[PDB]
Amino acid sequence: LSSGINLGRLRLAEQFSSMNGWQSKEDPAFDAYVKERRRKENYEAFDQRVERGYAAAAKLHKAEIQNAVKRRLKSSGAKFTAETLREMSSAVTERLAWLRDVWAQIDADYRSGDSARQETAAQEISAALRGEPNDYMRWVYETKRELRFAGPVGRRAIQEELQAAELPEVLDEEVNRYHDLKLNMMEIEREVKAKYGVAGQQHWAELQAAKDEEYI
Amino acid sequence: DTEFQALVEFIEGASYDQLISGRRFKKVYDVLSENDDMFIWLCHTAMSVLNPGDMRSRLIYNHLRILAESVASGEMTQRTAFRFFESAVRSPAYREIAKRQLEGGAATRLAGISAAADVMRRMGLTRRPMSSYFELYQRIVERSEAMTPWGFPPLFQFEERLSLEPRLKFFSRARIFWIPPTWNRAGRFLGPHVTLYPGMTPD
Amino acid sequence: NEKYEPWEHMKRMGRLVGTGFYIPPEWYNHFRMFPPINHNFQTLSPERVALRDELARKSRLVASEGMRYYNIFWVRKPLDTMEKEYYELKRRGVDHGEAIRKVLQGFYSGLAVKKRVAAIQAEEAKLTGRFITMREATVVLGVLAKLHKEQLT
Amino acid sequence: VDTMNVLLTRAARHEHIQVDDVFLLFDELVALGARPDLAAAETLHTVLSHSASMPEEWREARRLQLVELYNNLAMEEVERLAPHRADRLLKEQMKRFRGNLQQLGSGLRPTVYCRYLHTTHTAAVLLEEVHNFLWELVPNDHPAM
Amino acid sequence: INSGDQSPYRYVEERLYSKPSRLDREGVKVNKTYALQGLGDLEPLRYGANFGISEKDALKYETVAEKAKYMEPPIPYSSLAARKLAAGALWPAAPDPEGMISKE
Amino acid sequence: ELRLDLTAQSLKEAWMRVSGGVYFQSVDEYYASVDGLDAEQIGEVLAALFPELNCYEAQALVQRTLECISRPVSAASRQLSRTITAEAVGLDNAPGHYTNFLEWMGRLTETRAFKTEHALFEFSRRKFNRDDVRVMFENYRLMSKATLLADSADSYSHFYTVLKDFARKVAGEDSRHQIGVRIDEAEVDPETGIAVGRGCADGEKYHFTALLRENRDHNGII
Amino acid sequence: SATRWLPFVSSDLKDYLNRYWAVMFTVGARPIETGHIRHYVSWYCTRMKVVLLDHHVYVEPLRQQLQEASRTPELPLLFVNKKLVGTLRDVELLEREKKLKDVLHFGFEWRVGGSVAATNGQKSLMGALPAPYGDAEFFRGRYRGPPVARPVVSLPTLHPFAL
Repeated sequence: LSSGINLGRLRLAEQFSSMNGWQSKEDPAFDAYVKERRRKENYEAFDQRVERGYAAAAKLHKAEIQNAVKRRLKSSGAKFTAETLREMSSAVTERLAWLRDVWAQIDADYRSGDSARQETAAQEISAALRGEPNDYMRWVYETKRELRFAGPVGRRAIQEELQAAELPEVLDEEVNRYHDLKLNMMEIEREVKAKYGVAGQQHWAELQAAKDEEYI
Repeated sequence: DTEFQALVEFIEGASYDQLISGRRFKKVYDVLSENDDMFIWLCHTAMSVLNPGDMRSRLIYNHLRILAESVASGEMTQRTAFRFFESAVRSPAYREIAKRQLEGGAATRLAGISAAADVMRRMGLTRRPMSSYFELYQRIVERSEAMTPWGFPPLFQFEERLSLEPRLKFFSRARIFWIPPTWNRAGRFLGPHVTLYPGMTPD
Repeated sequence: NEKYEPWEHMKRMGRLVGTGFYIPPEWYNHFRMFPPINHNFQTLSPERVALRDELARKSRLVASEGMRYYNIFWVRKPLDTMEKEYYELKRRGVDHGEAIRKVLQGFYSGLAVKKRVAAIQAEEAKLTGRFITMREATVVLGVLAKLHKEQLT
Repeated sequence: VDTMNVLLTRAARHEHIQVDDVFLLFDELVALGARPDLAAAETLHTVLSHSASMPEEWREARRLQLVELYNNLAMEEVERLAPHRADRLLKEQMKRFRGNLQQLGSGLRPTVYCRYLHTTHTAAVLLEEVHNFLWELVPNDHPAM
Repeated sequence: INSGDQSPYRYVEERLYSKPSRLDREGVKVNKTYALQGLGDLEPLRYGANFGISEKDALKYETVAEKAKYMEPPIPYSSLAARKLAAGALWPAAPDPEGMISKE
Repeated sequence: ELRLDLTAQSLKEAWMRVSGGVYFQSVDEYYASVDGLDAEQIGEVLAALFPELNCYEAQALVQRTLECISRPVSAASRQLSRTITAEAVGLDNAPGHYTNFLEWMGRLTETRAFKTEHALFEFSRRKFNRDDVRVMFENYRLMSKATLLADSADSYSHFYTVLKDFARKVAGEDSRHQIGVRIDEAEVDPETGIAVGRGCADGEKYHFTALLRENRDHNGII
Repeated sequence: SATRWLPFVSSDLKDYLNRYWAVMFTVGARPIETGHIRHYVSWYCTRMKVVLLDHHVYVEPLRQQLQEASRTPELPLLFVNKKLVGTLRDVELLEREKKLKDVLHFGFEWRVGGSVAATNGQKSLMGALPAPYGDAEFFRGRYRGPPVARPVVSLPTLHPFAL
């Protein structure tokens, strides 16, 4: 079938066959395509460490949204249909767009030239690369739970304060997953022995005494 | 930084024992070789010999790219991925594309493996962010899948059976291969539980 | 073995996801859109050749056994003229064997005339004693060289 | 000498260095007990020919040092390759020393030639070196017999 | 390698290619360390970690026909296979030809 | 090689004197690999300033001037042409793409990460003795935990500090030194010129002490 | 099976190459050089067709065509995958360079630079990286390697064709 689409595919196949026919200043349509692609790439690219930190944070956010959908389907007992997959993919893509809009600021601060901006951006990149989660996400989960459990005056106050602050669309299952986690004992012990001194050690000793009394 | 932790525990153990033991070196040989960069480089060396203008090559390229991203994500195990790779490699279309690229003369597989190293750097398919270029240098300057004329490692598991028959001299002509137990004296430790392989001696 | 196959693995993953209590990985939906690649469902003209064979076989016996003439020069023009004489006789369409007889008689006449011309020129070159061919020249310069090698001994 | 060979090369290829500090480094290493060889001498000869911003008395001072250095290097390898009967190898070394000094606008000293001729073993190389000696004082466009 | 009242060739052969050696490589808790611990590219490709033959999966089969029936196909390529390909150690070098010289 | 690098460096800063300060290279002119001077402009300079200069030496000079303006000159593509031939990769009728790759791979070799990845490779191939491990122990103990965190922010700085001595060894005959026998100082009497040496055999039975002095009249005897 | 068994013979060289994987054209007067190629090919378990040119019906067609594929008039010649391997000086070179495995099995020769015959233990690069500015000879205190031993006199060989 010698048609327009087939002949176009044939000349495209013989064009990119060798190395010669597709280089710079040889074919104008491919040059315009690569010019538009490099034009978009000049605007929407980051620094390489910013891209690595964004990749780690995007992996964490994708895993957290998938865990939220798992928790919802585990609690409800329903099945994983194509509609839940569509919802999960839409939530993941909008969270990745929000993370791009967040990390644009970190890329701007890493490429600003000021000392404090670059050091805070390097701190954010090093926190993202080690796998340490954000405190902004903790504040977002806590204010979503407090928006859930407040009355209508407090609900209207939180909804009117945070209507212009571009907050991520967080499901209820993420807040429930953050809330239902047990707290670490040794981190609380380190905080109570760093914030308070020998009084903190005596308080932890009487706490362990109460623990061993409840063991009896 | 688990490889650096294995390196420093090797250093401290070998300085504590005042000798280079086998346990410590086996541990750091296992930590330095748990990376899945080998199969990703297999998929990308198979993708390098394709044609960016051909639609069938675009299908094979997207299939092997999805396969490499599935291995790098850890969602697909190694053996089923090797089955997918050997099914994509043994196809007559891929061998036809490799033969066309061989008969061309100004082949575009070097730019293929270079863009493959850049993609493995960008997508985070490696353990360290600049290890893909040294692995590219290792594939080029040594005998590997990059210097094969078809783009896969030259083992007989990645070649068709109709080409395996008239060349090689195997057990009987006209899967897993075993020694039949009529051979009671084959070697010193050779027996029926010892498998054999057509184009290599793994011993 | 066919029980470990990418199509069989894709079918197993599809009927595993179709329960609703298994979560599909990304490669399942990415292989539904990009399926694995399957191996299944895939001179001279001959009449002129025979003419030149017959004419060469019949001229070889005339020139070698018939004429005893081995130093023949420029044979391509007698062969092409008997070829074109055969084509001129095939224009009128007389016969096949009789045309070969007539072109062989013309070829014999041409070879005999060339032999007599060479004999006349050689006879007039030997009678006058003033002219000498190139083969006699190189054979003279070879035998005097060998006589000087005898003088070296 | 491997200290001096890698210091004279990789400082000449440095960007912000001055050419007198290369020769100041060479005077320090030869004062610290490093023998100059043919490799380090050619790098100083190249950095001298690529130095014209310095005054002409500085260029002639380092030219007389390089003439003395090539003459001492020629005398040292004559005494070193004499007992090995390496006159074919010593011929290519003296040809390299003749080529290095003719680019410097000078020639080998006759004290080096009188030592070189007394250690020759073949008569063909004996007559060829006085042939090179007579052609080193005159230019190549000179008439001859 | 310490011999221990044995020939060293047969001792290294027993420590490399015997059944308790490869089962100690797979992990069985045999008597005392029948396999060599630290080997780099000198380890045989039969007993690599990324290879497709594991004797712990093969101990539950009582017959060679059951091993040919139920076991998975082996993994073709590995990192040690890549190093042996780069070294050319996939097939041994041909010795001197003993077919036509003599039997001395 | 030293002639052409010093000639190319001479033309680079002479161009910087006449240009007058800054010179910024954008993305698109980097992709075309055009620096401030064209090959027509540099070849016009070498013909005008240098009278005695042949054809193949002049085009060799314009090759080094283009690469010295962009980066420092790295002699690595000449070595890569010997170990990697053209027909092995598949570029026989593309000499321009072959030489564009050889300097792309050559400048990728000279980095800190490439020397680090080669050292971690040779560490896995078992090419170290007990002497290499002991010096790596001293290089790790000199780093503190504050110094380690500054080096672990980069992916290769904490690896390279341990493997700095090992990367010098595995680099080949360019940087690995021989051990060599001991060369001590001469212990000679300044007044008599007598050096003393000892020799022993059978433990206690045969003990000898030799005094050695230089004879200038060539009548030496033992 | 479906057709009676017939010995294959042809007057063309490429009819032998398109039929068999490994073809060798020997003579009966050269028994040693064909026996070494028989040892090398059977070591890698490769099916081989040996054509003894003595008592053949198409000698002068085949002796002319072997002069065009290989410029030397040397017999025997090994032909693998419609290509020319060559005589014993070419087969022993691929065995020494560890290239005879992939030539016989897969029909291609490794174009990788560097030799794998001279190896110490396992094979790595160990200085294959390009040195800055060259100068591999001007380091006089460089690492020269282990001391290599050389024979004083040549021992008597067992056979003239022992190799």
